[PDB]
Amino acid sequence: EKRKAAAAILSLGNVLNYLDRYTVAGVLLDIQQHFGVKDRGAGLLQSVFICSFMVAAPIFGYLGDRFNRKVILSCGIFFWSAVTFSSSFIPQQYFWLLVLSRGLVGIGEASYSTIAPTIIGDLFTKNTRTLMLSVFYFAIPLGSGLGYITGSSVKQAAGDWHWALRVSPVLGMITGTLILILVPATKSWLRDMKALIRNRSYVFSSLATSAVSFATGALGMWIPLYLHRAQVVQKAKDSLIFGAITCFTGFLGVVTGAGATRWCRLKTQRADPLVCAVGMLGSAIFICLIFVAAKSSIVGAYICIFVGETLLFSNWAITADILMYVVIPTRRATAVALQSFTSHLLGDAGSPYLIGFISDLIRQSTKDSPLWEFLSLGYALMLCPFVVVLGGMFFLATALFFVSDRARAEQQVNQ
Ligand SMILES: CCCCCCCCCCc1ccc(-c2noc(CCCN)n2)cc1
Repeated sequence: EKRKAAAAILSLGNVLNYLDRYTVAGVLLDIQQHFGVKDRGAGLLQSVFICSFMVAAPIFGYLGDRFNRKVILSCGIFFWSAVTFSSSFIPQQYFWLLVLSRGLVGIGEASYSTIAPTIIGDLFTKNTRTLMLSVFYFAIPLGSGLGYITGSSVKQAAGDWHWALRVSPVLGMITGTLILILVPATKSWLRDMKALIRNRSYVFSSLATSAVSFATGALGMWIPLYLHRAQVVQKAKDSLIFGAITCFTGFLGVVTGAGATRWCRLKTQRADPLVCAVGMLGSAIFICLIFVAAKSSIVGAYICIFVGETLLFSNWAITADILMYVVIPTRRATAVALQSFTSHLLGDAGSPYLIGFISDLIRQSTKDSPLWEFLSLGYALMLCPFVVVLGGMFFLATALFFVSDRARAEQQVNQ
């Protein structure tokens, strides 16, 4: 009877996790205008966070099997809450300290988002554990959008950008306490790596997920600032609209992907990768349309964001099924760990920084002006459709081997 509460508390903790992760982004314009840093600064913020997360994920996965998971989970929560709160008081002179703060929050968030799912899965039974793991990943995008919403609302209400970073730890501490109280104290991989690299459909799926992570990171970091620059040159609320859009489109896209796969599985055996490919094509088209619409009317830009976003997440969420079907269950843990690590390394661990770099390089080659700021950010973000198209081609390559590797996987698991 206690398990039904601990799952809810871990889900709320995850909501708060993503809330902080993206409230550092919903307030980006004020951070720049205060610290005086260029686009590469914000790129550095988000890329340092992700590069810390993707390196601290396998470590805290190792320390999860050896020592007890509850105390390390709560230590992680308290750590990233306290570090966010303590970085909310950084002077206008020090920016590297705010970046180091984002790095330490990355470590503290890796601990949680890596160790919590194991406890969720162990607290329940098969059907109910699947239900609860579904609630957890439903709580993911909710917090992902609440990030922008809370950041913008709090910044506007208090008139300062520090408050967006102040208001979350007061819930972080409460959740850490509740997890120390409620959650019960529940009790050679190189060969696997060589075999998985020998695999083909899994490798193409890994590169496709890496492309999706690239596009997701770059967009989710720079879209509010891009839209604000558009509104400025088109002579606050924009991040709020985008937060509502994403908080809806997460669920909407996972449901659309589920419907498409359940509809197409009967027509072709290589359905799921073709579903991901057509979703990638549509998302690339609508993302390319975002920027050409932003120059005229922002409502069309929002429509394009919503459509491209629901076509973007639909394909990535069902990649975990390809991974489970192709990998024999004896190496699934290492397969998913390697896939997450690679999708970060190639994806959103260098994507916000890369877009900041391109924006800076295009701006410095022309006269600085809000018009040119907006055009430079647009041209730099236009690199996202290219990576989305590459992910689509890699999903096609995945389809060209899905049946064969699934057959071999069934053969190996049957014996
Ligand atoms: C534009 C920047 C926005 C930033 C969004 C960042 C996170 C997006 C979340 C998308 C998502 C949703 C669900 C799942 C999932 N995993 O397992 C299951 C259970 C399977 C039951 N059929 N659902 C995974 C990923």
